[PDB]
Amino acid sequence: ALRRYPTGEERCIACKLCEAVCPAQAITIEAEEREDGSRRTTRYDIDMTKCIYCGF
Amino acid sequence: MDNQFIFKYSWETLPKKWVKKMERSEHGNRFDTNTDYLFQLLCFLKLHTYTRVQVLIDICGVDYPSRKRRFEVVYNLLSTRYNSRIRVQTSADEV
Amino acid sequence: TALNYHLDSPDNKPDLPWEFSEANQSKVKEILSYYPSNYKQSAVIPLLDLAQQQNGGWLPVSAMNAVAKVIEVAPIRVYEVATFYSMFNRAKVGKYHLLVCGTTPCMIRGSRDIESALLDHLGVKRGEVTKDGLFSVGEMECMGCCVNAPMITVADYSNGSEGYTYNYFEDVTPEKVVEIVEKLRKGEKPPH
Amino acid sequence: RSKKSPMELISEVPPIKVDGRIVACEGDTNPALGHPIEFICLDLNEPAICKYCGLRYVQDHH
Amino acid sequence: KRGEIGKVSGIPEEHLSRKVIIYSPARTATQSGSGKLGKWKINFVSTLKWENPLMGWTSTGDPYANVGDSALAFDSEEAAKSFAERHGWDYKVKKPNTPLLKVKSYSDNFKWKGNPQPE
Amino acid sequence: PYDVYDQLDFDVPVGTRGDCYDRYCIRIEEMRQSLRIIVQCLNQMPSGMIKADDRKLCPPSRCRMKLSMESLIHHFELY
Amino acid sequence: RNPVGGARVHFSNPEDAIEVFVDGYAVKVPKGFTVLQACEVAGVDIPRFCYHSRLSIAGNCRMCLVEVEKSPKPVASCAMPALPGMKIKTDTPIAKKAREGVMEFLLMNHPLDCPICDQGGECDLQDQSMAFGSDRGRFTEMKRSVVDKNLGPLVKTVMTRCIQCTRCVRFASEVAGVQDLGILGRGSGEEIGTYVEKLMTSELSGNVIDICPVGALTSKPFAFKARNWELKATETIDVSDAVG
Amino acid sequence: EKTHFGGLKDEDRIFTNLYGLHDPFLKGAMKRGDWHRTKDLVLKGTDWIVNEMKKSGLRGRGGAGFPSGLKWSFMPKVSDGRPSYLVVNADESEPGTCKDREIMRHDPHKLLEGCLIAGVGMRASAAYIYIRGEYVNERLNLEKARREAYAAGLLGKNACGSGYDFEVYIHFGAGAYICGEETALLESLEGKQGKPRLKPPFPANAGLYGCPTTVTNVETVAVSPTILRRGPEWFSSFGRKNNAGTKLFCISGHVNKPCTVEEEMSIPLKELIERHCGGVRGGWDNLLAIIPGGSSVPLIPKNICEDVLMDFDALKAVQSGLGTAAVIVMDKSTDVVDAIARLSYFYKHESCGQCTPCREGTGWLWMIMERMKVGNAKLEEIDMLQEVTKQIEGHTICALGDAAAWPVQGLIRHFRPELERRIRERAERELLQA
Ligand SMILES: Cc1cc2nc3c(=O)[nH]c(=O)nc-3n(C[C@H](O)[C@H](O)[C@H](O)COP(=O)(O)O)c2cc1C
Ligand code: SF4
Ligand code: SF4
Ligand code: SF4
Ligand code: SF4
Ligand code: FES
Ligand code: FES
Ligand SMILES: [Zn+2]
Repeated sequence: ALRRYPTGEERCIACKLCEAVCPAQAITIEAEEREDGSRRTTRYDIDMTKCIYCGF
Repeated sequence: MDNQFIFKYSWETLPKKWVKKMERSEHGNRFDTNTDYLFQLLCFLKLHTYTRVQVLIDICGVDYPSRKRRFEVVYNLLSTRYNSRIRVQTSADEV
Repeated sequence: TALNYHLDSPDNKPDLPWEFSEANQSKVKEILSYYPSNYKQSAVIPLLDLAQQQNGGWLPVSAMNAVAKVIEVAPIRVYEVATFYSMFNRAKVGKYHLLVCGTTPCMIRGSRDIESALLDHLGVKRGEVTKDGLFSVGEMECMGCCVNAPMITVADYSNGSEGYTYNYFEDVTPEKVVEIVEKLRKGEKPPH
Repeated sequence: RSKKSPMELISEVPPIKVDGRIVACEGDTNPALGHPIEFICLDLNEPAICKYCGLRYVQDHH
Repeated sequence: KRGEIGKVSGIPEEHLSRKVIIYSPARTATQSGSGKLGKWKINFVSTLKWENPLMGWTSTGDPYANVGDSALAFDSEEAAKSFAERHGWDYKVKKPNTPLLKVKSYSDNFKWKGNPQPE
Repeated sequence: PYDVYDQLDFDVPVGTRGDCYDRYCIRIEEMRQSLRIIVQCLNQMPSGMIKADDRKLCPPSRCRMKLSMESLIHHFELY
Repeated sequence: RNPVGGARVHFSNPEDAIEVFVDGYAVKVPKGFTVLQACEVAGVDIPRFCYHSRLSIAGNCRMCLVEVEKSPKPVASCAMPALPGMKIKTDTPIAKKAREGVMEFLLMNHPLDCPICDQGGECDLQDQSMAFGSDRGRFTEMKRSVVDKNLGPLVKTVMTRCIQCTRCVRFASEVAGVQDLGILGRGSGEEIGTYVEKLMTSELSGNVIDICPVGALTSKPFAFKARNWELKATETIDVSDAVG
Repeated sequence: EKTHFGGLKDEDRIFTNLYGLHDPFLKGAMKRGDWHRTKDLVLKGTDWIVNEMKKSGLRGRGGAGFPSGLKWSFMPKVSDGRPSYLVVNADESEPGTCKDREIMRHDPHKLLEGCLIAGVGMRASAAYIYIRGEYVNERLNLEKARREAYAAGLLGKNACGSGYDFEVYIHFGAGAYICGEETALLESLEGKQGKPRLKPPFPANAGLYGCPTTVTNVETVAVSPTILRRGPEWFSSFGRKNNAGTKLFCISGHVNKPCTVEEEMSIPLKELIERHCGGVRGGWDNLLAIIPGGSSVPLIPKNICEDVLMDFDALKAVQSGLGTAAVIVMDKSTDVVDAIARLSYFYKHESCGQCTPCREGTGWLWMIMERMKVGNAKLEEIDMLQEVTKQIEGHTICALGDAAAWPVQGLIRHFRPELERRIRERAERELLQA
């Protein structure tokens, strides 16, 4: 589950640590600078068939 | 029966030209022979009284695609009554 | 309010023309005639000080470019020099820019008392002029031996480069600072 | 609600007023549950946007 | 070609006719460390990749997509050449560029700048 | 013995005949000894930290990497 | 012992080649070749932040400090000319302590924005911090921050994470040829900008992205597009201009 | 004598009329003996002056102690085209010391002729005087004196009736403490940021404009007019084997009647403070602490301040050297932590932020001082403070980092129980108020 800030902004900053630490290589991330200015994810998907629920 | 005693004994007792090189370290004692005196070395290490290596744990294998002798098979051994480990390895080739 | 960046104001703009003076050309030539002709950049500090005196105590972006043109260097080589030093006021300042005692050799005898009076009585926020530009408050570094604790420094930018003076007053008192500020407002200079 | 995208939903949050020159933003009220602490030097005439949170800070007066 | 090891390696014969490039990867510009240098790699030209039209994933049909990157790192150019000729690959060696150490002392920022001769 | 097993007290069951029944008895006795070792470890449980500190192979505390620079660098370069 | 990166030492004349000892090892270097380059020939790699092989030599950031026996205090290997027969050694505990202290000072005011830094995977500061640097820093007070200026639509700047190594300033002064970037201010709180609202308008002005080690100066079009580790690097040539 | 190195008879002083007794422009200068027999002084070779400096035992004054003759000897003997300049460190930085402003106001021709003597000593070509920007009155007085000297003919082409020529220029800085450093001086005079350059390119090899130059203090060169006319033995037999020259002192602080007259440099602190400048405010009883020299000096407490001299060697042996020789006493009525914290803030204010250990270390020290001043720090913070000071010192480009690490180290080395008491009282208040 991707949680978000109480204000309403999504909490993910496209740091790609999760993509680079995932042993099963399930997570695929694509980032882009919004017209707002901050960095966010435009395509963050997880392959639940590859995922092993290891908590890394 | 420990690392150093076995090192002395196998340095003295072993006939030469068998072990091409040898190491002594806390990680493990090694006896790198020359891929032909392997049966003889293992037979001596199995039957000798002061080195009663009886059980062969596993036969490893490492692929080094940078040396002329590409492969390197590793023989892990264990002496039950002496409670010690010997790791004999060679250098192999693809043909 | 010390900033390292411009955010151009209507008062001072890069495109605003700025020359030294008709009479000041002699001073510029004299000060340039101290160093080898190829090393005309060595006069950046005296030229910046002269421009600051001529303008009124604050050095705008236009005068910086004029000095850079005079010494034939890139304009940023003058911005660097002006920003590095503590005697080049970059924001607008009043005619009689007052000053406060130094920190470590002066405050030993308890000189924090006077600056409270200066900022509180007949005063506005530090670095700000009055309704008209007459006085301002800034930080100042002691000349040396603080044999006399309370010391106020003023700069005479009222008369420009001709009447420019840099005087030091010792034994200042909440009443003495008063009488001196009305004396400066009247026009006659105080003794030191 | 879900009709508003987060980019258009954060913009309507009023900017925070800070008396000082720099304000440290830690995300949530509990420091351990938010983003790493970020010190932002708010000096311009525009609000300073926190790069993690997206929260904006405006300096009223010293 | 001496590609007899290709007959015994068990790899399909269609991949026994690939054209490879032997080269030493250069130091990255963004970082000043030289800890990844001195290593030679075989660069199979696996340039065939497309996009899965459901989730945007990158698909491949070439088994050598990242073999030369992830594994198969050689310590010398001659080792890579011998490996390529043994496995029968049309290797094309590319020489590495090396920085040249030029004399540069600190007391060079301070020169005469010349004498004020009339010009 | 690798971990703290010298401190712990337990017995090693050894069979007499190599038939399947003695292996079953040995496994039962091994379960008994494992229960004994669990009891001993529960009794002799010291306090202190759980992760190592000598080398840098352990993640920094999530309440520490959010206010320290070196800790965040270590977290990044480890994960 | 091959030189680091296989760098080829250039001898103008074999007669002029002084001999120095790095670590129980003699080596021949010609006139000049400051201590850092002598270690470069010897195969020992010295940490560096301000020193660049193509720009000038500046002694700030004090990271390349080494130890010379005939020296009361450690000297900067990036600016100390080679003398015949020194004892330039880096294994001493004093050199390790100096590097650890310098890195602690550098990371004292650095912001915690690694996960959002575009140079996260290839930053020179954190790579050297992991290798040459003590952990568990002691600083806990507020760290200085500076405002993000604007310069060019192709060089995205975040100066709150700038270590003042003046590498970009020296590049703009010497290689670029146009002097629009400079170091302003005095002491802790010196911003490195233009003081005006001009943009970096130079031909090869996009090279400040590569030279600047930390992620203060990064490319704007590539901002937040991908990480270092997920890019396949290939070595081709150019076709736009004739210089190839 | 040797049993006591003290006693000035009022004719053994060098800087006469330092109170503006007589007009120090041309007539007073001529009366006291300035510009007297200067023809033969500059016409008697060049190496004679260097030998005179070497054997007279002159020491570095108003800064790092260094033999002046040896430093002057480093200048090139034969010029390979590059002209030799002579810049005088007229910057009187580090407030609390005024030993140069008074000399400028009352003895301009002294230093002005000392510049010529030093220039002919080292085959110089021109002299640059770098006065502070906040010395406008002193700068105007000095340039007026220089204009009078130009009118007389003592400078310019054919200076003082000799074939050799000379030049003296006036340059004024803009108020930076770092600008007083021997190299940031050259950087600022070149017309750019006043950031010191590295050491191996010594100024004697490549200094101002890339030319071989030497930096000398104003009062170090102002004793050169009186080293030849009055001979070397007139002062060299006043002090120690290498410590002689009648160094000026500017006493200040919590002591009544702060005198500024010059004395023998081997004077005990007790005698100097109870003979010339009356006595310590409240007497010798309070005597919390004293700093021998300027504000860039390690602290010395009551225990070891007595029965030691103002000599470079012995003071260095008391791990507290002599700087500009202007002491500041500390009485029991003023806390020493606040004064040292203000010193640290002053160092933080003036650091030119070039090299890393000084740039952030001088701010870290200030934050630690602010925390520890009210006892907000813990007991273990003292060792970390020592380690921070050790990290700062020795790794910086110039000596300001050492000058910023020394006072805090001296405080935590001689006043550690005070910090512990503050920490303990803060802790007991914390545990008392719930
Ligand atoms: C940061 C710093 C500031 C200094 N400021 C001065 C100064 O203002 N006046 C001075 O005479 N020496 C100052 N010095 C000492 C200089 O090294 C000295 O002036 C110069 O080396 C000449 O030494 P000399 O008097 O033996 O000829 C300063 C040194 C440092 C490190
Ligand atoms: S990129 Fe992954 S690890 Fe980073 S913030 Fe987003 S979900 Fe978390
Ligand atoms: S510049 Fe380096 S240390 Fe700083 S935030 Fe970016 S990755 Fe981290
Ligand atoms: S912007 Fe980059 S290159 Fe320029 S001083 Fe800062 S870190 Fe160095
Ligand atoms: S130690 Fe401080 S004053 Fe000296 S060069 Fe370094 S930053 Fe500048
Ligand atoms: S000592 Fe008070 S102004 Fe400097
Ligand atoms: S790398 Fe040499 S001092 Fe910075
Ligand atoms: Zn935030």
